[PDB]
Amino acid sequence: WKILWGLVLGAVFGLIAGHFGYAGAVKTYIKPFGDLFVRLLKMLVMPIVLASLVVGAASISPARLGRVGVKIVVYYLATSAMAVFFGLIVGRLFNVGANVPPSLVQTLLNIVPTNPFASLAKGEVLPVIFFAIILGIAITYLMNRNEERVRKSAETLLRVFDGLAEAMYLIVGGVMQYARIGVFALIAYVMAEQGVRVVGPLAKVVGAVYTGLFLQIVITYFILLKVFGIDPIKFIRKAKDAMITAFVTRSSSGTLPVTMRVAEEEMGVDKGIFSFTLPLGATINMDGTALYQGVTVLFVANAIGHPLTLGQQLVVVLTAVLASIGTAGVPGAGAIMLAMVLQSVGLDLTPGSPVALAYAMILGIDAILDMGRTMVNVTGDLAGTVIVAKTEKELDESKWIS
Amino acid sequence: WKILWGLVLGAVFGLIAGHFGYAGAVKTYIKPFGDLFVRLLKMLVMPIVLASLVVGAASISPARLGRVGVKIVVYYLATSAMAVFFGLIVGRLFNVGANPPSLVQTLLNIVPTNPFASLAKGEVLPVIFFAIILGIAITYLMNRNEERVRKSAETLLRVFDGLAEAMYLIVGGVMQYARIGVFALIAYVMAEQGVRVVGPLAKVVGAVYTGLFLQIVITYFILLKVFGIDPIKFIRKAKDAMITAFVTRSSSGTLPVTMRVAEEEMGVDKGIFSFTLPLGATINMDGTALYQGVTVLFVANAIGHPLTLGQQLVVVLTAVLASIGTAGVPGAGAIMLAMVLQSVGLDLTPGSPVALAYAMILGIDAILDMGRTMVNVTGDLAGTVIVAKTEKELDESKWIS
Amino acid sequence: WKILWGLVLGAVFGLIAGHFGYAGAVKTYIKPFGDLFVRLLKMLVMPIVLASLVVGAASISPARLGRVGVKIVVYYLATSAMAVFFGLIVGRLFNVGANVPPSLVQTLLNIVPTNPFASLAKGEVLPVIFFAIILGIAITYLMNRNEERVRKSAETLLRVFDGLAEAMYLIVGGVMQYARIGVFALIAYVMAEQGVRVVGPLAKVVGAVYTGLFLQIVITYFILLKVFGIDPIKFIRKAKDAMITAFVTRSSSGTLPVTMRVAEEEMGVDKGIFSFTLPLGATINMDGTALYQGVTVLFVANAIGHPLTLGQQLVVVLTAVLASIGTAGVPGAGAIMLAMVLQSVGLDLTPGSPVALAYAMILGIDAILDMGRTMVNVTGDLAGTVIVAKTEKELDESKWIS
Ligand SMILES: N[C@@H](CC(=O)O)C(=O)O
Ligand SMILES: N[C@@H](CC(=O)O)C(=O)O
Ligand SMILES: N[C@@H](CC(=O)O)C(=O)O
Repeated sequence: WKILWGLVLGAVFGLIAGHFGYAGAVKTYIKPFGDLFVRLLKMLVMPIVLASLVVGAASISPARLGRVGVKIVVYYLATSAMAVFFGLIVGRLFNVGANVPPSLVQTLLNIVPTNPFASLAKGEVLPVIFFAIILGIAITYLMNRNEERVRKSAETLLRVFDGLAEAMYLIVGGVMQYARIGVFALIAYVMAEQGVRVVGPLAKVVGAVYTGLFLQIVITYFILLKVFGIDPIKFIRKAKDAMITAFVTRSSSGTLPVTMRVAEEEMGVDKGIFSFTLPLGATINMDGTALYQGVTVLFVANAIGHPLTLGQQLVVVLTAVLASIGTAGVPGAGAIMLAMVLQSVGLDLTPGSPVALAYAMILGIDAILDMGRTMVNVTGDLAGTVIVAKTEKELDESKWIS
Repeated sequence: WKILWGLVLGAVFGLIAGHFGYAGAVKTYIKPFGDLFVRLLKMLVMPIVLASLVVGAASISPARLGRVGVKIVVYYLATSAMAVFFGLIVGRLFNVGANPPSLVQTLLNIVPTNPFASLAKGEVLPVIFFAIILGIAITYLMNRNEERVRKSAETLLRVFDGLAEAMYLIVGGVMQYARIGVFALIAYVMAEQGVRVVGPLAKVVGAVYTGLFLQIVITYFILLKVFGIDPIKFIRKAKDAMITAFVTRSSSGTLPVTMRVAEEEMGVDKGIFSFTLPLGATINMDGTALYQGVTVLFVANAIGHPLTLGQQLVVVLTAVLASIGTAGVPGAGAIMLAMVLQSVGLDLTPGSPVALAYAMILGIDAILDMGRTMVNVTGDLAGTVIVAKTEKELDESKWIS
Repeated sequence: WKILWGLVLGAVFGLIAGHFGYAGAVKTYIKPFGDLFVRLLKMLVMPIVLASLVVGAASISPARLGRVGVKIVVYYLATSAMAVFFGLIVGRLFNVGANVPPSLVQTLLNIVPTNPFASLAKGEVLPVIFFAIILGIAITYLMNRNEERVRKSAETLLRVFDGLAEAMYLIVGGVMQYARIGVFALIAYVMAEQGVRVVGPLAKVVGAVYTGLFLQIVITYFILLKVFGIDPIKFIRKAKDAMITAFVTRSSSGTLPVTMRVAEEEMGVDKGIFSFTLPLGATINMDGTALYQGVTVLFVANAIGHPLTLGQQLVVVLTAVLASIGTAGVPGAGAIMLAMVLQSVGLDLTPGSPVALAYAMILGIDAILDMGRTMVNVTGDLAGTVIVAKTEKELDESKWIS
């Protein structure tokens, strides 16, 4: 566990530097090695998505793809709704807040791109997913054609994407060799920057939020995994490279390459499931963001002395799940969509309003909460993949046996 | 003809909704299914162009490509010039109007500065130039004496060949949804502009649509019979692209289905239809030229300054010249119509009522965009069969009952 | 030498037209045939880079790639530093000037792209180089795998890039058939436009700068080439297509396709060296830009009567080499980065001081100096490739024997 050692050592180094006022030295000396690690992984996000979906979709019939697609969507929505429920529980238990819209139809239509090459250039995950899935379905239909020229043309096209997919998986393994320094550098800069703001009432928010994410892993991804027969301890131990990487990169879409490599080289999941459930889940399944939004909504409301009612806590659950899909896999994306959650309950943010000062207080520790959010936003993607794969008999039983 | 049934049923539904003031309900309930249909076809425009040109150009020698290229350009210019002539005839008969980019730089823009940027920016002409020479280079490498170069070129062509067949397969799947997309698209357009066609604007719509109907049956029915191609079979076979262009209102948008129809219903070799269709989708728009001819007289007659006989000839050259300028996007004919009006001297100013007549046309621009795109792709199909017949690339079995 | 004949004939035609005031006719009649030539070559820059690096890197083991990479960087920095030294010598000898910042760490991090498809769309050479090199390294590792499916998938992926590379090399040969008209048109317009501004003190700058570039070729690329055994006369004669093309296109990145074709079809250099040293050198190795900056810094200083001291001439050398990497392979890129060189020595540019007046005077003949700059910015890339190839035994001895 050398990678995990860097996270603990870097946090101590960041706290020591932050307490001694050495944040400036770390920002211009250590961080540049953390930024290189983020850029290396963010580079492989697009090639590993276009290649994996085409090979993954072409390896299974469209009938099984529909069953797998519907199955994971129910899990994604149920876990996201459960995550918001946990957020209200931990927020009320800790009593946070003591002192002191995009079109839904247009968002669905945006799944279908107007230019597949522009979506790759613009770094859009969902439009690429739609184009690559139907490309894989079209490829596997051409391989069943009676003509020999069409069959060989489709095989050559798939081999290019198959060779591209294996190339990216190989590069990720090389990149993670540098992760022992990238993880150490990333956590050191974040700890040094925000090692002081967590002093008073903001500390209760961090404690309440992090308690919810910890409970979410061991009550939602430990009970459901045991129901379907997957060992929870093995799942957490195997998926520690993506959990640590998401805990430093703070971008679920950013830590997509390593999540794909871990899900297939450590869990034995077929390419027809993990290649589809991971990128789609990286854009629509973020339980940590939903749980964080639940706590902060109560924190903002309790700061201005207008706590949510029992009925008001139910409408905010639906919006939090709805806003969860809206958030992208980029750092600091949960605070932007948190405004829509606050406006849903009626707490509009006005330039000098009290609800616009509690919002600024959250943004002070937004990065320290972004770390916990991304840690579980990819764990749910992995946990759902094993659950769906177990029901589809695509799990490799040898990989889960000591 | 289930697809054609949706167009007629949707028009009735749109007229009923528009007359009862239910345009708001259609815009937020029905249009979203039409927008999905447009996005599905617009997605396949770029992959179906890059893959088809490479395979199409590599399947024939460059000598035949030059003969085919020159042959269709003469047809494209002759039909466009004829289309403007029809527009003046129908405009004068109906008595409508009762109540600049560098040319050299445009030609230089055909050669891209970055092939990947052209694909990302959705440019058809720069992609055409790069893909044609890529296909020519590929077919030259396959004739090399070295074995490694020959296999490398074959693998590169098979990737584009597999990509081309994949897009053609996806189009067939998309057109299964066209029974709902066409119905939704025509319903929203009819509901939105079912009231503005009431008075003098109705005469413009009648005069313009008469010209496009006459253009199909006098230009694409006489020339097709001269070269031996049956006109009735051509119209019946190319009804999927005609209907799709009549709802999408974007010739570049309805390029995928036009390619699939031209090869799975007409038996045209990939070396002709893959080249003549995208190039024609950017430079051959007879409906736009015919529409511009009628509206120029309508604008002039509205302000009481009719064009003279000499003034009607200079406006013909500009209309053909402005026809190439228009892109395959909705509402692109009105933007370039300003250049046609300024050519004859009718500059648009906020003070003069010249801009007032221009604004009146924009009110029914979408209802005229539907007829324009309907023939802008028919001419691309009609020219392809004419060129293919002269090149003996037409499949005679596909044109025999 | 028909191509070289057009350059001489076009210069005479441009001078005659410029002297008679016929620059307007040439700009709207002749230049458009030169612009077509530039667009044709600029189109092939990206496909010839992505395809060549992948095939070049996969053809050799990563151990040899590191040795070649380090070897050429030392040559690139040594020649660039030598070029600035020559600029001060010719500038002081001619006595020019008689009358009258981007982050370094961020620039290095920008080598690793965040989206490989966006880098291709945005026309970035260095980010594409990094992605294509590791893609080639990953491909050659997959071909050594024990599995048969992975081996065939990697071979198919390489054959696509191999077929793409040979296609671009074939297109360049076709484009250079038109170069007899493109070179004539390009040089005619430039000569006609700036055939009058070279009259007085600006003529001394052109003479001093062009003397330095001529001396650089015959003292730096003629002594070092003879040391390693490569004939200097054969190198210049063979690499005359790229030298002339760079002398009209005025963009080293623009004249990358022909430089690649000349380096492999006339010098017998393996694809693992020239495909890597040329595009990297087209962005970081510009000796002509460095030599031009050295002369103009003294010219600007001497114009305002504040000549550089002996110590001040050494700090300006380091910045000129540092600013040399900053310049891109586009026309007029040396004047933009020349401001940083002037500010390094203390000569900040202000509208009031005549420092900007001397800078504006240089911009008047910037294009006539851009021609000489690009002529040697690609010669150094070619000269370094043969030197590195000779040490790696990848040079074809048959191509260098009459
Ligand atoms: N940065 C988080 C989203 C958030 O800000 O909540 C992620 O990528 O998962
Ligand atoms: N939208 C039309 C052009 C026009 O507006 O006339 C087309 O794509 O063909
Ligand atoms: N245009 C030159 C750079 C410069 O302006 O000095 C080149 O591409 O090499």
